[PDB]
Amino acid sequence: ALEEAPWPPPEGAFVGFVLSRKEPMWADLLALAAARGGRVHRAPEPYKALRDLKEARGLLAKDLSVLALREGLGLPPGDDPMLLAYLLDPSNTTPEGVARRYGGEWTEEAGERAALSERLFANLWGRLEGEERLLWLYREVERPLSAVLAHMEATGVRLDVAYLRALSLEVAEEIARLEAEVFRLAGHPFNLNSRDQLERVLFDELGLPAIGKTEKTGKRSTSAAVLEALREAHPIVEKILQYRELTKLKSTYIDPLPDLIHPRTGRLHTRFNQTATATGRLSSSDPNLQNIPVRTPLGQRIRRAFIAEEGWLLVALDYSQIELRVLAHLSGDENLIRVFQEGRDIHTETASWMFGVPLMRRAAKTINFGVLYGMSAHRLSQELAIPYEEAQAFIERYFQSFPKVRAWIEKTLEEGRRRGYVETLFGRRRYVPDLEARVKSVREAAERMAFNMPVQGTAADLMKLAMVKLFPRLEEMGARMLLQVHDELVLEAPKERAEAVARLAKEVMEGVYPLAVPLEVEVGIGEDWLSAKE
DNA sequence: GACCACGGCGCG
DNA sequence: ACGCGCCGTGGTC
Ligand SMILES: Nc1nc2c(ncn2[C@H]2CC[C@@H](COP(=O)(O)OP(=O)(O)OP(=O)(O)O)O2)c(=O)[nH]1
Repeated sequence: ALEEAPWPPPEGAFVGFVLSRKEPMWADLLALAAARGGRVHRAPEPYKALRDLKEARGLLAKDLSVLALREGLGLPPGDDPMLLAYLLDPSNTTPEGVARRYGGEWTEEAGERAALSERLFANLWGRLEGEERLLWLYREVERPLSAVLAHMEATGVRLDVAYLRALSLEVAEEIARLEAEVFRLAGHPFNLNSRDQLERVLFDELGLPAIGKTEKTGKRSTSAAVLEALREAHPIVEKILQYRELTKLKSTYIDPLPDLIHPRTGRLHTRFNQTATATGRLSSSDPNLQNIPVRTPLGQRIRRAFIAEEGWLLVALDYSQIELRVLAHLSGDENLIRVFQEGRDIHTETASWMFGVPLMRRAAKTINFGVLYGMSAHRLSQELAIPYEEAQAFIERYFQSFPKVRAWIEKTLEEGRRRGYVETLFGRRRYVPDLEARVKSVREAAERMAFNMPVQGTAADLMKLAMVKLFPRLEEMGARMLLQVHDELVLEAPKERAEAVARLAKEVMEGVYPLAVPLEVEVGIGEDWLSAKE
């Protein structure tokens, strides 16, 4: 810092850069700087100076690296103080917060940013000393991962624009039809997009019972859950739910996506955020490609839009019940571990209401998804369509079949209260203080956040590690990693190597880290994201 | 134009 | 009575 010294910087310096916007793929490089040995180096011309650097180290290294790859420059990201802070406390998600917290100030000048990166790393890195397990995550997962992610953000994914443009016109017509029908029943036109106007119409201008109310402002809710219960109580309801689906997918996916194709690449680029979640998961944004619809017919039509480059094929890899398996391993429950040991499908195997294996099943498929979150009979009976206590009775059979689960939940909650945090299999930790709150609702909310983190975070660790190990193997085969959706990966491979890439990636993922239970991966190849599954 | 809270909903 | 990001609305600055 302080002493201004001419560019270029000495090797191994901390970089501070300024972008016109957050998205590195769309951002103009306004300023570039570096700091080292107590010196500040401000580049005369940012874009040119980019060539000098050998690797990116400093706050938000990956982003600068992404922009570098955009310009043909092979500039890999390295140390990033944000990554260290994220490992100390996953609540450290922003440079504004991190700086303020560890001896600095997040500015709009590259030099002060570069200097902030230098001292911020010194301090933070010191706080990580002794934390063997965290250091291991930083070196063996986080740091290397930042590079893999940088290459995914720069590669982007191919989108069938004309297809979506056409789908938009068809959906527009169907929306108009539902709009006219709803207005007819309402006896008058209003903003069907306005849940406020909808509330008045539904519960006041109609004999419709208000089931629940909104959290913050306490209005009569018009959530899908509420409307579901009223689907028979009125024709207009079903038409409103259908209107909801269409408008949701049209305004969020169908319309905005085509307009996001990058001019240089001709592909769709998302940002994979590394210090965003409280559990250790990745997040996707601008645009979010981890929530592309798939569960409904209309959603699946949208998913077909994501296609492979010509001469290429999409390879889709999904872990199967990875969080359940993580639980089986974390808890040590034999009667569960031995369900994945025998390769026996849990949902039907845990369909032990009587004996499989084989009738009421899928009621367990929702119990298994449900135990991870700590859902009670209410969310259960409602989503399963059964009496309130024809749901409670269920949940208790579960803890009797799998006692070691309850024991683990109990275990970690106790651990959490004591030291103030919980952790994953690899020692990634999340601080959750409200475990000692005197208000039950608040405390029981903290508890759910608390015992879910180790499970969801461990699965995140496994996927991350699997990506770090899988990446180099893909480069050697001229294949590329496109997207990650928490428990699934999407690769793009040349048709010829497609099947080879598929088999390899599968094994890299199944053996990423052996547990007291085998990890199972489903693999699919196709010209589009949808067909690449099944 | 920007950013906001909110209700709502897409995905794992 | 889990984890995210984005939409339109309604609203402010
Ligand atoms: N984490 C999470 N994932 C969900 C939820 N609802 C749906 N999904 C996604 C995750 C994977 C997929 C369900 O995968 P399963 O583990 O049921 O495996 P499957 O192939 O669907 O088996 P089956 O067809 O027998 O249900 O749907 C949810 O509430 N939480």
